[PDB]
Amino acid sequence: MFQDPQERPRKLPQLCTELQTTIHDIILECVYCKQQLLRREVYDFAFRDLCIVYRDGNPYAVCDKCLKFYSKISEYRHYSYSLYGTTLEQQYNKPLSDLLIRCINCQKPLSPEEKQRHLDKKQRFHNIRGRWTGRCMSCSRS
Amino acid sequence: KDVTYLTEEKVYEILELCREREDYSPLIRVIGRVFSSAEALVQSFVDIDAIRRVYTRLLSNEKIETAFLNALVYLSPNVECDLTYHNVYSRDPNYLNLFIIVMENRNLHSPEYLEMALPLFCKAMSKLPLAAQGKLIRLWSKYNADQIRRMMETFQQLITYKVISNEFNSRNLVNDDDAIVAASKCLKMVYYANVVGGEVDTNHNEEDDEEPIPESSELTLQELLGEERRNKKGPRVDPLETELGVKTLDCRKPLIPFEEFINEPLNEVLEMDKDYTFFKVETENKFSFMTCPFILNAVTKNLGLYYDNRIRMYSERRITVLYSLVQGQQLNPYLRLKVRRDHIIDDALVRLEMIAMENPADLKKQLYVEFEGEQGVDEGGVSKEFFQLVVEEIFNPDIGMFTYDESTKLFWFNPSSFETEGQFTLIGIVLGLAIYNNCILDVHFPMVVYRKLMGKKGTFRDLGDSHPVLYQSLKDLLEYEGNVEDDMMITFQISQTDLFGNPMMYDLKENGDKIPITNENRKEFVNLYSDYILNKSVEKQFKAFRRGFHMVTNESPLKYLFRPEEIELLICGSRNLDFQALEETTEYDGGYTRDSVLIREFWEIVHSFTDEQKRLFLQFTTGTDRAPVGGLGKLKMIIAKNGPDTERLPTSHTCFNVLLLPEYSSKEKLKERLLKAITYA
Ligand SMILES: [Zn+2]
Ligand SMILES: [Zn+2]
Repeated sequence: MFQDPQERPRKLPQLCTELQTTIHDIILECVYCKQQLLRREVYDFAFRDLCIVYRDGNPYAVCDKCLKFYSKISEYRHYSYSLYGTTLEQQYNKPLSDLLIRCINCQKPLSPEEKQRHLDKKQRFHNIRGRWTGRCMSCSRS
Repeated sequence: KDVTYLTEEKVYEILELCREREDYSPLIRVIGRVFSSAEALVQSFVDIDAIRRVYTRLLSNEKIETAFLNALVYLSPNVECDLTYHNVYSRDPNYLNLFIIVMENRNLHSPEYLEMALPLFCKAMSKLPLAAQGKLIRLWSKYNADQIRRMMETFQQLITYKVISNEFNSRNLVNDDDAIVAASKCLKMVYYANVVGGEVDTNHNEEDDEEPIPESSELTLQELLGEERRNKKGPRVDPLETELGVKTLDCRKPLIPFEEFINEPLNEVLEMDKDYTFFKVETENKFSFMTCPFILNAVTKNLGLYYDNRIRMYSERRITVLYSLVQGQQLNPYLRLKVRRDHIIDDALVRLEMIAMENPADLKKQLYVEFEGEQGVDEGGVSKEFFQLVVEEIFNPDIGMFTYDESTKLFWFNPSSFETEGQFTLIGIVLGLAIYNNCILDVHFPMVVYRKLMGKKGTFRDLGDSHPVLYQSLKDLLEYEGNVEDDMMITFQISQTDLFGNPMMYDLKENGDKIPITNENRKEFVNLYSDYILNKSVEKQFKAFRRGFHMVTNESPLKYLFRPEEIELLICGSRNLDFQALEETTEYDGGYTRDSVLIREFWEIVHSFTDEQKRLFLQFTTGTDRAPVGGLGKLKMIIAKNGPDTERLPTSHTCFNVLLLPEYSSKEKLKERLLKAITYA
């Protein structure tokens, strides 16, 4: 059981080993709809570097539809300001390569290649509730 | 006698020779061949006083003045290249010397410089890297007030000159002019020098930023990310504030009043919707004056904030629609309050608290009020009436929440209030909603309250408004030169009146009745007593009030754009009463027109009124004796004909600013009836 608030695994791979099971074996519920994830979604949850949410010692993930939906709502709600990558580097005194930026549509962390694309196409990065976001390749093409 | 760098002594060599040969062209050759070179200047010296002596000697000759000007025009465009492409300052931190040398020239503000030389120099200077600006600003903060005034004036004249000289319109924005933008960035540099040069109190006055927890949805998304404990991130902070380590809010008293940095001509020309856009979305080719808030007047700022509020209200409306499309749930796009006239405080509390607990984001919707039993569309008049009722009810001494001072006519928190922290939260929320809906409220708080709302504790100096009887007494105690312990016999214990009039003894320090106040500890006692009266006596109530206010303003640019003195203006409105502007915007109904004899006589009378009669007239017609943000011209007063000549007094509808005026037969009768109405109301 994961009824200890502090000492339960956070990332799906860890939960796999903690339950002596593999990503190919495990079945999980989405934290909003409590519907079961498709295996494709489970993989993507691992790829998106997201955290397991726990209620009463039970683990929950998030499916694709819910994640996109709530992310889009959060964009509409806590948008702050948009900067160019160059400007952003100066505000944070670090190169964009190193700065933590996620996909605004699907939370997937952005690769330095995608970060470069933002600089190449003179596109801005959006601050939402104090965290920075951009658009990954799979969301700038749709 | 060619030389690569210059000094006072080297200059003197030529002063004498030029006088002796009755010539100036050699010295002009020299000065030109010097000051056209950035390197020569950077290498020449920091020797402020030498520079000052040199200028005081050289600028005495007209021929040499034109040479300085002509050298500066040549110098600056090259310096811009050095800073933009070669990062020269990162190779030689002495490069800043150049700008220090030039700025000590006293004649930069004469028109000859304003037309070309100073603009170019501003373009160069405004490109300095932040660390260099920080070095320069820290130096300027040691200058005399008149010198800050001179530098401020030097750029103010330039911004004024360029705004007046160029035709700006909705296609040619002030935001597209490099000269004004560069000048503004320079002026910003001066502004922070003024801030840092003032009195700054950072170690005894900070209060914690209390943020309302977001709705469960955003919480779950924050939990799904690694942000469970990272709820506190602050608003958009100015890079210079970061580099200097001092906020605009930290300076208790500047060298030059912040109001003098407001450039009214600029404010008359600036289009705020576009500026706010550029503030929100960074574009490489356009600037935003909101990044330079010191230059904007309260009207212009409020219009920016109003765009923020409206854009958010509209975003919440979009979210409402999106929720309805994906999950079928029907949410109200407005903050619809329904209340009973006999229970306004209770109904408003329960509703606003259920809303704050179920969804703290709802408080950011557009306010819409409905009195249970009444029928009308809330175009703001019903809301205004609701605010009047709430404010009147909350300040009634029978509720015991506030104490009213007859002397200052200001309200202050009752330390002895048993009432629940709910009511204090309600009044806090109401203030927030008023700013959010641009409605002036007849609330009368001393400056300390707006400082505490911004997160600064009230200091001894703030008692000067809230408790004059107290402030004066404490000031007297500080000014006394005898043995405080033997002469005043006061201890670290004070007396406070309960609701029932009983004197409650409060110990400022443990067993305070046994601890005497001595000359060495009196300043500490004053700090503690001030801290008790301004904080520790009301802290229970005030903390609730402040929470209520932040529930509406937590994400607003308010903390960045405004100061305590400007918050007051947003909530209560201005004390300046321009009746010419009121005449220009007044509308007429019932068959009156601007060309009606009675209307012309009305304006002759009203212009001849005293300021007190004018305040009474506004109170009568509008429900407040203050003018909205931007003056009386923003008040859409309507003079509506209330029948032919009669013995009746005029009447008013304060919720819509309508004056019901009979068509009197004479100017004297109009004056006498109007004076009587406004005096006896
Ligand atoms: Zn789901
Ligand atoms: Zn994506």
